Amino acid sequence: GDNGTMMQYFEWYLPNDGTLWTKMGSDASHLKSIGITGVWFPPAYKGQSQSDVGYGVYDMYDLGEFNQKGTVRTKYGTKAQLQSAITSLHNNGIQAYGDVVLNHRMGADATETISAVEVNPSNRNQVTSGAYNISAWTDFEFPGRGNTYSSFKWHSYYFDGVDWDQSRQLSGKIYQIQGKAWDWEVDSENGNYDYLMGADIDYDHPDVQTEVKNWGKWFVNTLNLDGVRLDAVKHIKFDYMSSWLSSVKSTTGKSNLFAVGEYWNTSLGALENYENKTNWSMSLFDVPLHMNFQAAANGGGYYDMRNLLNNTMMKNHPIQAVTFVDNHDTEPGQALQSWVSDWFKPLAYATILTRQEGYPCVFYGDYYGIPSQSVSAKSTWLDKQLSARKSYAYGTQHDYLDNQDVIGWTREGDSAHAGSGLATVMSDGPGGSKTMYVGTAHAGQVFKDITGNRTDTVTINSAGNGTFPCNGGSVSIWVKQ
Ligand SMILES: OC[C@H]1O[C@H](OC[C@H]2O[C@H](O[C@H]3[C@H](O)[C@@H](O)[C@@H](O)O[C@@H]3CO)[C@H](O)[C@@H](O)[C@@H]2O)[C@H](O)[C@@H](O)[C@@H]1O
Ligand SMILES: OC[C@H]1O[C@H](O[C@H]2[C@H](O)[C@@H](O)[C@@H](O)O[C@@H]2CO)[C@H](O)[C@@H](O)[C@@H]1O
Ligand SMILES: OC[C@H]1O[C@H](O)[C@H](O)[C@@H](O)[C@@H]1O
Ligand SMILES: OC[C@H]1O[C@H](O)[C@H](O)[C@@H](O)[C@@H]1O
Ligand SMILES: [Ca+2]
Ligand SMILES: [Ca+2]
Ligand SMILES: [Ca+2]
Ligand code: NA
Repeated sequence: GDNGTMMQYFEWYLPNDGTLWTKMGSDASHLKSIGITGVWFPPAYKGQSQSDVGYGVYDMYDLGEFNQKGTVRTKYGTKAQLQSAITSLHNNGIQAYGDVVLNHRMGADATETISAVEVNPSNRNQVTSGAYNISAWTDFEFPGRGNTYSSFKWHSYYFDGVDWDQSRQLSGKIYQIQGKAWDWEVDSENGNYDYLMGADIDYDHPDVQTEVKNWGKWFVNTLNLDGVRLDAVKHIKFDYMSSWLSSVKSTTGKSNLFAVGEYWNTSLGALENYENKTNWSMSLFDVPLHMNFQAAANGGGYYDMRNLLNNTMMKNHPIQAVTFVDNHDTEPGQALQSWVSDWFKPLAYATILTRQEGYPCVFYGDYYGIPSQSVSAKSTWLDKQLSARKSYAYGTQHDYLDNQDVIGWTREGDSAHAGSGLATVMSDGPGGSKTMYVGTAHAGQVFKDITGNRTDTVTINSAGNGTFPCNGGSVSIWVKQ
């Protein structure tokens, strides 16, 4: 067993040129050489416009195959182009995880007149008006697809709520459809966080429950997926999501189907809750670790690096942790902007890539850069960290998370991977050394900094210890020369 490494193969500000699937296909053998074992690709189905990033879901049966919303292709390309890309990933032994967006729909084909009440955006449980008629965007007819793959049409009675009355056109409102209840169990911020945006799917209605589990089967079968990435799980009835996932595993026979959910909450408690209510059947993005990386990045050297891993899925539930530094939602100008500055980013990526805890995820925005926000590509130095992970980050780990500035850990090596073993050392502050145990096995061997940040070498004494230096505000990853 080789280490596993995910890559989010998109960012928010990609150009709308229908080329991402093409590119992903080409990149397959390159991704294999740098140690990517799995690729998370963005919502592949038709959004409300050609340029939609994917979260403005229109038709989940249109993988850029049908002419709807004025385009055949999605922002990313055609069903044909996606299938070639997935084949190419598979030919290079890389897993394909599809982004699955179940919370809502938008770009309804027409309005329906329906009775609804206003609820309080701070407390969706509290009603704030009498019933009355609104013009709600709840009619999904799918005219360019007709009945190919599914004749299921969405109407008002399949949604719990909307944020727009077309007849009166008012901001700041959340409408609950008459005789509907916000689903449960959901995140309890705003009393009930079932409603986020668009037309909120009612996961109480059992026609919806069995249609969405069919969609699941069709999606995973049609693209031959190894896994799913689940958008907005905090806003979706936990029991249904737990059964949605075991239904798809069962109906497809992919019973080892990988699943990671976006539960966006800075509190480990909330995440633990979601895991408990879903039988630990899926992993979660380590959002608390991301927040810690940001705090250290903005600490100007004064963050207490001993606390870097506190209150994280990485430390506390490593088998269900998907670790990340930044994503499409945290990048500059997006909704959860919490960017990790350039100087700290290598310390963060060294943390998720050289430690035994977590399934780490490399951001496309980091690897290839974000031109629209003047972010350099980090590919040159990331390649060296990914080399460390692929070929050296193996065997017993020893942790030295024991100073405000300088911290480190070692990996002894396993016999399965030749020459394997490393010592990672990093400082949020001035440069220094740590004496750490890499194993008596390595005695007399000479270590180099695979990052290139330092040109000196460390000789391992016969007790199996080295004294490993790093630069100020940098990281060095030491391996057998
Ligand atoms: O119209 C609704 C909303 O849309 C965007 O929000 C995007 C993100 O919403 C969720 O995250 C919320 C957190 O769960 C709350 O803790 C708090 O921090 O607020 C954010 C949203 O502002 C969701 O879980 C993420 O996947 C979404 O991308 C807009 O930016 C909001 O201003 C709108 O209210
Ligand atoms: O008729 C124009 C356009 O109106 C809507 O766009 C809304 C959106 O739905 C609301 O959720 C909110 O953000 O205000 C926007 C203001 O323009 C419709 O949803 C859309 O289908 C329609 O074409
Ligand atoms: O954390 C487990 C993951 O590790 C690796 O990428 C495997 O290839 C994948 O199947 C597994 O789901
Ligand atoms: O906190 C609000 C919640 O209280 C209870 O748990 C109800 O069962 C649920 O339907 C409601 O929204
Ligand atoms: Ca409901
Ligand atoms: Ca919802
Ligand atoms: Ca410090
Ligand atoms: Na709902």
